[PDB]
Amino acid sequence: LGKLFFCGFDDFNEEAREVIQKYRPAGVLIYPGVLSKEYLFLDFMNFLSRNGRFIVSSDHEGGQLEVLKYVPSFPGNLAAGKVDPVFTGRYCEMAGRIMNTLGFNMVFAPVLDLLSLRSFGSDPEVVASHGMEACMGYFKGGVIPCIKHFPGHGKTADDSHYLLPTVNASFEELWREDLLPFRRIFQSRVKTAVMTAHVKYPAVDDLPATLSKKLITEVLREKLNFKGLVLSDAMEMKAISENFSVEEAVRFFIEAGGNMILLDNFRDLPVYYESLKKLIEDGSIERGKVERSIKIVDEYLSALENRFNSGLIAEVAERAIECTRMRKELLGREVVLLVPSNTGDDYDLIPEVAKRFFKVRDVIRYDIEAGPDDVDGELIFDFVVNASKNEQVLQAHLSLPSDRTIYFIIRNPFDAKFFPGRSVVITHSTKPISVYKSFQHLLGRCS
Amino acid sequence: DVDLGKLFFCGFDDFNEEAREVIQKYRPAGVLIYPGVLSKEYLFLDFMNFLSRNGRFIVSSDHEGGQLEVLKYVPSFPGNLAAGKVDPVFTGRYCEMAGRIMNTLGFNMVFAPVLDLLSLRSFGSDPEVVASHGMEACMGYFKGGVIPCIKHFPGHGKTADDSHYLLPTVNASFEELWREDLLPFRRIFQSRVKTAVMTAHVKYPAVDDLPATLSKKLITEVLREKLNFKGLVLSDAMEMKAISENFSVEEAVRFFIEAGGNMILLDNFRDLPVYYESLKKLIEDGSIERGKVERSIKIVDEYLSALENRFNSGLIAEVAERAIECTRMRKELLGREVVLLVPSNTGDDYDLIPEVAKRFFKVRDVIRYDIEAGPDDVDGELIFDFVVNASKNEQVLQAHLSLPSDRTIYFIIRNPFDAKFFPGRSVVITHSTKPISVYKSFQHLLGRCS
Repeated sequence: LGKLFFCGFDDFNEEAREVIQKYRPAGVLIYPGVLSKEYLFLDFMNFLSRNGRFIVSSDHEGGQLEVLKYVPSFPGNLAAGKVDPVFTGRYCEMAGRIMNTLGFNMVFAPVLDLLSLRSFGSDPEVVASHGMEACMGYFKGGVIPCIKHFPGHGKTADDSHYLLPTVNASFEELWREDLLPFRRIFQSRVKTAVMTAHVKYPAVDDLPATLSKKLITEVLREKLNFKGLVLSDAMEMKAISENFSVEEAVRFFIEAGGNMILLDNFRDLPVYYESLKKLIEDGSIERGKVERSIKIVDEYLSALENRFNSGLIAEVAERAIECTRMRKELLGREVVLLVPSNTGDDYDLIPEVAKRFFKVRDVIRYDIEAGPDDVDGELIFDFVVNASKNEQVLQAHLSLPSDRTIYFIIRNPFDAKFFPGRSVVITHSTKPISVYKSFQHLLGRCS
Repeated sequence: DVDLGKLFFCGFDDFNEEAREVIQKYRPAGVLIYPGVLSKEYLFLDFMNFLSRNGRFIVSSDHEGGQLEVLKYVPSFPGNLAAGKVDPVFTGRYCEMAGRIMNTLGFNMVFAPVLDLLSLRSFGSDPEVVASHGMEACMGYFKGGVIPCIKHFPGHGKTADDSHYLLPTVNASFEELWREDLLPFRRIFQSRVKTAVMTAHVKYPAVDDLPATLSKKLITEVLREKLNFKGLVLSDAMEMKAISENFSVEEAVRFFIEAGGNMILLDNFRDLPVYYESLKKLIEDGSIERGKVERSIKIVDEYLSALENRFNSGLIAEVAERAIECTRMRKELLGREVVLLVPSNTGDDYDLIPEVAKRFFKVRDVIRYDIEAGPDDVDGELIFDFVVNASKNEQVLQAHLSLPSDRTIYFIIRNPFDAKFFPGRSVVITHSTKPISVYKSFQHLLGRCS
């Protein structure tokens, strides 16, 4: 049943690994919380490559919403709308190719919402041609597009994160305008997923579209003949969470004909998960719908097997680390960090990475050409660079208390020769993922 | 003979009208893009767009992974030393990933892998380890869509000296170079991966007096004959002190080409005319055999043809270019000093507007205004109002409209509907807050809008 869930990860840690392993969500959305720390990102991809098949997605639309530094920044849908739609296709093929190479297999784009920066324009036809090119391009590049937000989010000024918005359009107006690019895309039979809008359409129905059996079954499934994968926008968003209970959102969305529940926080997965299981057991959710949902998800999952996973990098970092035997009991103490003064950016990043793994009492930035001034603490991490320049530098390093000092030889691994009888870790790299992996090793296999 | 540009590979630390002039005048076959361009994405994209329109080029970077990383698009790698500690397959996978990304951006060569022995950028001391990881690297880059360029022949590892500072020396005998430093090079040459070879600006006294780059013994007797490499051979950058403080330009050119070299690498496109003219002189006074220049041109053309690619990230530049709209502008106002009114901070885009404007206009001041308030009144010889949400209320819109209509240009960079609220005003619409779009709006302003 984890298959009816798509979880956003704003961090990656033992809690995230636990949730994923216990509930087996089928979908993974990676937030800037992870992407902005490249070591976390890479290690997350490696983890996912080892724990089954996932749909792996981002919100990298281009233009206004950009979260992947790996994709060149793009003017956005509004500028694209002004231009020959082939260009939109080329942009999405480029973007998709890059994403796919990293390990992504889905993107939550294009936006088909009409303009009344993230929109292709006012003209429904323009939005149709650019949205089709975008879905095709993304797909050609190696990523499944997800069009959003059905039936059209464009005619409200209000934001679904803040309140439940309202679009007053008649159904005939939605059909003629807001729904037209969605319709052209389904009629052209380009492979896509669909995301729903947390928006109320009062001239049509009471429920937000995410929760509306009329909007999802009668309009999307039957009138629009879309039989593919349907996702909620993130359920925790206030448009839903402040007007319906978790149980109500689960029931309505699934009864409405929805397939995957999008959570913006993986930690919320247990509540929602259990909620789903409960609603199935007391019969408030038709089992046939959950089964049809699971089948659709299994189709996409089988269809998405990527040959590419940038987590290979994490792997290299992991396997290039060497350690002497480490005393387990010292690892719970507070650490003083001795870090080469500012390859320099790598050094600047060491404290942040260390803080994930150990309590830190302070950070001392030493001059590599002098070596560390004398210091003491419960546990000392000396991040050794250029230890052998002369005897005075080397003895600056060797004077530290052998009993509670760990030498991380992060540049020239030959400096390791100069530390007999000492606790020594060799990383063969100054890069954050290598430091990260060296902490893992220290707490893990080295003790 | 209009093809002598094929014998040049030029580094670009900037992209500008001089760069287009040199490229169009000399037609160098090779383009190496430096951080001066790569760190300014609007520049990088506009350069790629320029390259797509001006013929076939070999386009390369120094993105090795590890210590030398210049492409933010490629995820960071621990580097060759860490890689050498691990199953070489992981090296092939990284280079395939990296190559796939590079090829998508529009690159078709990478100046990697380093096959120099360790005595961070090396796979290690053990020649066999270096050989297997180097082969994996070449195969990976190649699978990914980029032609590798192995370096630095015949091996740079056994010197403590740096070619940017002086001419280093490796004392190894040829029997030792053959057994060790050359083993990973030999491994690549015995495969069927297409590769280029870059020479080392290093002297091997037990073997020859000349830096390998300028050594007929090392490039013809060893590389062309003993090793049977018939592919593309490049110098390391000729301007480097190891060469330039010991040889004349004319000597560097003569020796390298007479040595069996094919492409001369310049680390500065602005050096292309001197070297270029030098080449021509040496060809006309017969100091360079025509047959060699011709074989060289043949080799470069074969490589060029091998690159038939569908990907160029310059399309982004193109989109940015075509989405710009402007009212007619008075050419005569454009040489004045500009006062910039920039939203206070998408936020990072606003921050970048001054840098971009400075390439195109003299800038007298930069004022950051509040979008919910609009600009305080100001005056200057030319005012650029970078308009965001002018329609919030009347007080904002009138903050914007108070500016002197005669010498204010309105850049409507978010909501293009604001354009309605500036009748009779000089107005430019970008449809984007992005640097490349702003860059293109300045170009259009100075170009087609006048």
